[PDB]
Amino acid sequence: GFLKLIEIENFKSYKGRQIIGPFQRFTAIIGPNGSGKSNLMDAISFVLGEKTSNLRVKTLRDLIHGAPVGKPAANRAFVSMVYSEEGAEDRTFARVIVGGSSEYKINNKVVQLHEYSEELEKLGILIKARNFLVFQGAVESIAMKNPKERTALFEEISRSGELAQEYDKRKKEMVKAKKAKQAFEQIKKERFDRFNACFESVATNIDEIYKALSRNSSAQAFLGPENPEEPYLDGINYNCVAPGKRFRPMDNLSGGEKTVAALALLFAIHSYKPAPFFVLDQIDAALDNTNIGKVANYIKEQSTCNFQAIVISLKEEFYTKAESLIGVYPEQGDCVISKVLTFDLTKYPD
Amino acid sequence: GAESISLLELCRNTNRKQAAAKFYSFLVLKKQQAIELTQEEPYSDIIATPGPRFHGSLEVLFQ
Repeated sequence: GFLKLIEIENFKSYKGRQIIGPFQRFTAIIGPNGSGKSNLMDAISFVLGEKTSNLRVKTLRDLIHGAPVGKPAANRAFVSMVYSEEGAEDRTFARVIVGGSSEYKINNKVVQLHEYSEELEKLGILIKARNFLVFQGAVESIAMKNPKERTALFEEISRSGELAQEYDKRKKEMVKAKKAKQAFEQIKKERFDRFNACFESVATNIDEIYKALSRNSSAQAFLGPENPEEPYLDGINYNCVAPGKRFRPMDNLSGGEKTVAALALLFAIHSYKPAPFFVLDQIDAALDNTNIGKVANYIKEQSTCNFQAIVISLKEEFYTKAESLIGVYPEQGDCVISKVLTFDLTKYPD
Repeated sequence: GAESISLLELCRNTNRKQAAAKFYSFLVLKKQQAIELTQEEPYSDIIATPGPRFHGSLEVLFQ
């Protein structure tokens, strides 16, 4: 499972027809301050089916290069992705802007969005959950979550939170024919099971993730509900044995160890419904020299087996661990123009 | 033609960090218009030629 190559024509700052990549197991997108790096992330969201309203433009045609300043470069634009799967031939997923409509194609076969997303979902790519993407600030956001805020996060990702209405509604019918109880225990078990189908997987994985991020067997990490019988009703506790430290809660961890533990939680949650590739947008922003190389090598190790890593990074200590660099640079022009270079880092020692 | 510097030649005997730093300098110098860039195919050599905001020696610029 491998995003091999992205092709772009006239999409936001990527003027003209450009080839992005090929991508390697661990590829870093880098470059000086400019619009191009974040436009490439939007290109990936776009080709995986993201709604216009989630791409910070008001109209689909606003994604065509130059259309913001009333000079679109064409009536068409596109992003395509070549996707490779072991044992299968390559498939190209393309989304073309044709006037005001999208046109979706799998190997130049025109399909509706429903079928396009169905085929991506069979690959583990979930546009509704954005499982393939870690946005800026996601580490700092997860580090700030309290036990009850984690529970709501688990209620959402597990689709148990959509049973919260029928839950206390059947409890209402039960508080007042000793059979509405069994109707309530019925919906109680369904919410519990959907919750634990997700949560027990996440809780199982987090220890090994925390160990690999810490590069230390002495580290360990524990997830568990305050309310084991009905986890969704109360908070989720998160305790770590940080290397060379006592067994402590997360919300009491040292500033640097805390981000590593938030990272372990972040990754453990994505381990639940993982994508075959992971676009990490400045996931190293909250890192410092305590933990930058450890996390970079974790990504490096994970990239060989568990997921293709595509990282957008401003920090050399992080991105010099990638196999490939895609450098983004600006061209002078009417509007911002982005172009890319590719650089093979594996040719150099260290 | 004009003076031209090969990034892959510049990176002989460098480690990953130094090689990445030279690659990044091409992006910065192109942004500053001190050079122009050409790459023929993905992962082929990257060639820097003069840009309009630098008139010195490219060889000296990348020493």
